Amino acid sequence: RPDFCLEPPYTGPCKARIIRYFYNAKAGLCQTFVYGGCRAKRNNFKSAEDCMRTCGGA
Amino acid sequence: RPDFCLEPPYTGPCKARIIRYFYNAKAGLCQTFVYGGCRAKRNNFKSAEDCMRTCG
Amino acid sequence: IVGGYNCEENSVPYQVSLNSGYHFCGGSLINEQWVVSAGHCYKSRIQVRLGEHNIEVLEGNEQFINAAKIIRHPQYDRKTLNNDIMLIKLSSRAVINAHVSTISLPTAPPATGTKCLISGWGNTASSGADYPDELQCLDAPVLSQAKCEASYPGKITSNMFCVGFLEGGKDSCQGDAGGPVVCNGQLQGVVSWGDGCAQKNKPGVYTKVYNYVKWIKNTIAANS
Amino acid sequence: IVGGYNCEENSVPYQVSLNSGYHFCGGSLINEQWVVSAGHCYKSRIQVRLGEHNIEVLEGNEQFINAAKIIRHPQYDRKTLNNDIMLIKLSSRAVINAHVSTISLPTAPPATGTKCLISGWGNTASSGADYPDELQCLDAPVLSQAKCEASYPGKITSNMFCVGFLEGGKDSCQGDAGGPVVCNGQLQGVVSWGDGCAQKNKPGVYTKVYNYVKWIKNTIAANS
Ligand SMILES: [Ca+2]
Ligand SMILES: [Ca+2]
Repeated sequence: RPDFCLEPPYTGPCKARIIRYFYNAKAGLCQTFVYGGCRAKRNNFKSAEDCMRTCGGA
Repeated sequence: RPDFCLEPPYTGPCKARIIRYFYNAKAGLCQTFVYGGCRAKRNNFKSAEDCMRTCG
Repeated sequence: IVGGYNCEENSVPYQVSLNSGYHFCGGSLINEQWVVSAGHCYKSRIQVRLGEHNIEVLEGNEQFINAAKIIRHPQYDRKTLNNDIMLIKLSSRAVINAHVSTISLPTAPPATGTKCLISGWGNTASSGADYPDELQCLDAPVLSQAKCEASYPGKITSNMFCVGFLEGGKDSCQGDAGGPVVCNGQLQGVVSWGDGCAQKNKPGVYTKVYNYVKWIKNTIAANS
Repeated sequence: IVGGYNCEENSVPYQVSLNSGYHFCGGSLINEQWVVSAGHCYKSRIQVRLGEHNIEVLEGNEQFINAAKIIRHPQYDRKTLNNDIMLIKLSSRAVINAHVSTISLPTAPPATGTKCLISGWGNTASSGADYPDELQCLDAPVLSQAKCEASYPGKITSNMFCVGFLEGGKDSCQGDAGGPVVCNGQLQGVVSWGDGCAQKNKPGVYTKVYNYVKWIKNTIAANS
C-alpha cells in the first residue's frame, strides 16, 4: 500500500461537508470523514471501493 | 470552648462538595456539612475529633 | 454555523441545500431557475432542495429539483480559491411562495461594519462534530480589508472578503459553503473558506458576489 | 446542577469525578493522561473516576486511575479565586472508548450568547440539598463581561467569565466545581464559584480556560 495511506485524514480549509473515505491502517479498514472541498491529500477517496483497492489490497 | 463554635456552618462561594464538620448548637456534638472549598469560617473542621476538642 | 441560532425565528426562503444523497453544501436562489453556490461545491450532478428547514424530516414545503446545468466559474483556482463561485440551473422553475423565494443580487460591494445574515446546515462545533437537522443563522459584520489581510497574509484575493469576529467564537463551518451572506436584503457573499472555524483572528472568508454580477447575468442569458 | 436534566448515558465522555473517599469535584479529560479541574479542588491525593454515569454503583464502564501529579496554577489565589485551575496527570493512560474520551481545548475565548453544556454531580436544589446519583446536564449561554461584572462588582478578573441566567433558576452548584463548561465543542470553562446557586443576578463564575492554553501545553510538555 502507498505510504500516503498511513496519513491522517485532511478536511482542509474549505467549508463543504463532503463525505469521503480514508484508510485507517490499524483498523484495516476504510472509514468516513468530512472533506471541506479543497486541497485534498491522497488518503481521500470518493468511495469505500476506491479506498480498499488503493490501500486495502483489493 | 472557643466562641465561633456557636456560629452556623458556612459553605462559601466555591463549588466543591467537601464534607466537613461543624460543632452543633446544643447537641454537644459535631455534625457534617458541605463546604465549597474556599473562604472557610472558623466552625469548619476536617474531622469530628478536632471539632470536639476545639468546641466540645 | 458555529455560535448562531435556529433560523426558525427568521424568514430564510432563498436558502437551498445541495444534496448528493446527503447535504453537502448550501446555495442561494437568485432567480426562479438559478442558484448561486461555491465553486468548491462542484459535483457533476446535484439535487437542489428548496423550502427546507429540517433537512432530515418532510415538513411539506420542500421542492426537490435536480440541476440541468452546473457552471463553475471558468477561472476557479483550486489552490488559491480565487473565483470560488458556481451557478446551478434548475431543471424546472421553483414555485415561489413564502417558503421559497429569490434573494436580490447586490448593487454595490460589501460595506465595512454592515451586519449580515449568514445561514446553513454546517457544523455547529469548532472541534469535533455537531451537525444540525435545522437551519442555523448568524448575524455578523463585514470586516475591513486590513483585518482580513492581517488574518490571512497574502491569501486574500480581490474577490474575497471577511465577515465575522476577530475574537472568534461565531463563524460559518463545514457544511455551510456555498450558502448566503445577506446584507440589507442583498446577496453579498458566498460562504467559502477559513482556517478552521470560529478561531481567534481567523474569521470566515467569503466570495464577493458583487464582483460577479455581469458574469451571472451573462451566464443566465447564455443558458436560457 | 440546579434546573438541569439527566445527561444521556455516554453523552459526556470527557466528564470525570474526583474522589477522595467520595465525589468532591469534577474534572475534564483533555488528553489520555491529563485532566483539567479547579484549583480549589486541590487535594494531595485524588482518584480520577472516568466513564461514570451513576457514581453510586458500578455499571461496568468505569476506569479508576489515581493522580500521579497534581499541579495547581502557581498564581492561584484562595481569596479572590483568580487562576482557579489545576492539572492532574494520571498514573496510567485512560483507555479511550465510547464511554471515555477527550474534550478539545478552546481556540477562541468565550463568546457572548454562545450555547454551553455544563455538567456534574453537584447539588440540584437552589436551597437546601438534593444530591444526585446520575450525571446532570445544563444548557446555558455565555453572558457578557458587563453582566458578569454587574453581578459581582470588583470581583471578576480577566480570567473569569459568567454563564447562566440573570433570572436564576438554573446554575452549577456545590459538587460541580472543576467540571466542564463546553461551548462549540471545546472546553471554555471550569466550574469555579458563585454567590449561592441559581440565585437572581448571580450566575455562576467560571475559569476562562482559553487564557491557560499556553500554561496547559507547557505544563504537559514539562511533565511528559
Ligand atoms: Ca424538510
Ligand atoms: Ca458508576
